[PDB]
Amino acid sequence: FVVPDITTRKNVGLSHDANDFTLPQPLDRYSAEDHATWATLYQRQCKLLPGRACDEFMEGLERLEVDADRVPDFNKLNQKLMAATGWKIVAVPGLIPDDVFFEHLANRRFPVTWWLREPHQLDYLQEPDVFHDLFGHVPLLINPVFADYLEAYGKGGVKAKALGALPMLARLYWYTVEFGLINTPAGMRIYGAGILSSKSESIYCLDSASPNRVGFDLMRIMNTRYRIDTFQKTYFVIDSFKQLFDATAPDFAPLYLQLADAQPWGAGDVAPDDLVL
Ligand SMILES: N[C@@H](Cc1ccccc1)C(=O)O
Ligand SMILES: [Co+2]
Ligand SMILES: [Co+2]
Repeated sequence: FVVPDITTRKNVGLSHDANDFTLPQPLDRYSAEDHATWATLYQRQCKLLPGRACDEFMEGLERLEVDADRVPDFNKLNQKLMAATGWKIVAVPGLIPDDVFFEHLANRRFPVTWWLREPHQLDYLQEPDVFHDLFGHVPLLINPVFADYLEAYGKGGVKAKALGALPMLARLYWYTVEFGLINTPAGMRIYGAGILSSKSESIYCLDSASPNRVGFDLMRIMNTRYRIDTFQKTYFVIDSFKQLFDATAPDFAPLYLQLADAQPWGAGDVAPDDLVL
């Protein structure tokens, strides 16, 4: 049997822009159970993350006044985010067209899936939800270097799309925004949103001998496959957000064409030039 998925169920009776896929955050659809699920997730992650998340992430939660006890009101958070870095968040139904996603980032708008997983799905949801998108991704938007990296990434979508290279950018996003690590004198820390919202990938990614921790290298990353339904086999480690921003400022066009004819690395491979940490 085919049954409707969670995105379809949650969005019953609601609409989205056929173009930019933005809707007003539907506050009246959050049930008491939803605010409780949020509070449970928020509490779980805030217990787990000290000494694991990078300091900028934890300070962003506080500076943005991300609610501990209910799903946040996006308008309220936006007042703080706008004053910090001129960003805002926009509600979307769930996954959106790539060109829309890029155009949002290019214009300093971060798309956030509005709805929340059900309490039976507390431990893990495959689809992004509001907890993953808001709690995992938004705190670092108050950091001006990281926010400029996202805007720059957004602006690159047009060139990538024109050259059939969106998957090569998607790999860079996955291995930075979603699953990145950042080294510090106090030890390795986490900045990827997919780790920061996870029940236990923050533990594996720092504590396990199993994954590879490889120094960031733009061409390697854009030539590396990833999988979405398993802990990462490789994490890429930056030294600073200023590195994402700088390492990723050259013209990507000749890089895409060189990659377009290469065979990519598997998700668990170690490449001959990898600085392995
Ligand atoms: N420098 C990239 C744009 C980009 C910036 C930052 C991250 C990813 C892509 C280009 O030439 O298109
Ligand atoms: Co639709
Ligand atoms: Co994400």
